[PDB]
Amino acid sequence: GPSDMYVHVGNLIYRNLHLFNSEMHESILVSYSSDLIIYRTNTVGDDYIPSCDCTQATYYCKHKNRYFPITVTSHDWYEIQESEYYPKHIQYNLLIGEGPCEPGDCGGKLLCKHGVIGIVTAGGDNHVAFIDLRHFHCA
Amino acid sequence: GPSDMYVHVGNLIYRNLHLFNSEMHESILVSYSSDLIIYRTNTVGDDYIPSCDCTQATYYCKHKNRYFPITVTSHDWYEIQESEYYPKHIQYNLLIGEGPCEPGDCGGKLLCKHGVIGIVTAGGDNHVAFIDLRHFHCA
Ligand SMILES: *CC(=O)[C@@H](CCSC)NC(=O)[C@@H](C)NC(=O)[C@@H](NC(=O)OCc1ccccc1)C(C)C
Ligand SMILES: *CC(=O)[C@H](CCSC)NC(=O)[C@H](C)NC(=O)[C@H](NC(=O)OCc1ccccc1)C(C)C
Ligand SMILES: [Zn+2]
Ligand SMILES: [Zn+2]
Repeated sequence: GPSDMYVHVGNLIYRNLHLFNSEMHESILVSYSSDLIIYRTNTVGDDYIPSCDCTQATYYCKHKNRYFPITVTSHDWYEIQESEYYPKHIQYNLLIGEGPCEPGDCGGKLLCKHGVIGIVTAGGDNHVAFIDLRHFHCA
Repeated sequence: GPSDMYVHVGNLIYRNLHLFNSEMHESILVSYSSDLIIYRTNTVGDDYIPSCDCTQATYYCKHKNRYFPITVTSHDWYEIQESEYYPKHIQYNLLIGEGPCEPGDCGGKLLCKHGVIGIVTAGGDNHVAFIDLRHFHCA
């Protein structure tokens, strides 16, 4: 679902870490260095995470309730500074292009021609960052 | 190294969660149910985790400072008892075979013919449990 702030492939859920409030489960994986939690759920999704290397993409902006086309660049690591909630740490496997960003936009799906490749994790003045989900998925 | 109590593949290191949870928020992956944690490091490792099948293997026992041949049984889960920390919990993605094990033996590598497939996580009456690192890796 285009407006869904999470990624759902099969029985798996890919979701921002701080967007988690729910129950502890056996299948829960957590990447503190990527603000990502992965777990299994009872329902099934139609999302698909490709094993590609695309950069010509598009993503969902929540506070505008619309999709922006975007060209992104892959970063091995990047200094993600400190906001009120969490400190200035290092986040691995990021995607970055220019685009609008405002609080409450995390989970916004980023897609290429093959499927969902990431979700909004942070942004700044006219630049937005995504978790590269391709790294946390098997071909 | 054969006596190294950790798996070190590429820029990633694999350790027991219940022993290295101090720097947890800086880790790149965590599985609370399987007692696994993964950190990044500058150095590059020689270790190799295969995507295979083997049940006939060998593992490093620190308190005897030598290797034991061992035949392991893949459990999807099993519940360990209570020591002087972490009361009787359940653990998932395990390998278990016959072999000596006393406190301080974890990280002891479990190798097959192809490479490393686990580290010691639990030990009891002539039985030692490993984490199935193959369940946490991509071919
Ligand atoms: C879900 C939520 O509320 C968002 C808010 C998005 S609005 C920006 N979560 C966040 O963690 C926000 C507060 N994070 C940040 O603003 C980053 N800022 C940042 O450096 O990103 C800009 C950037 C541009 C290009 C490459 C990398 C980053 C801070 C945590 C530093
Ligand atoms: C993994 C380690 O080496 C450390 C030593 C810490 S020393 C302060 N871990 C443990 O001691 C670990 C948490 N406890 C156990 O492994 C043992 N668990 C148990 O009773 O089950 C034994 C067993 C289970 C399944 C298969 C085979 C054996 C006890 C609690 C010491
Ligand atoms: Zn693609
Ligand atoms: Zn093998």
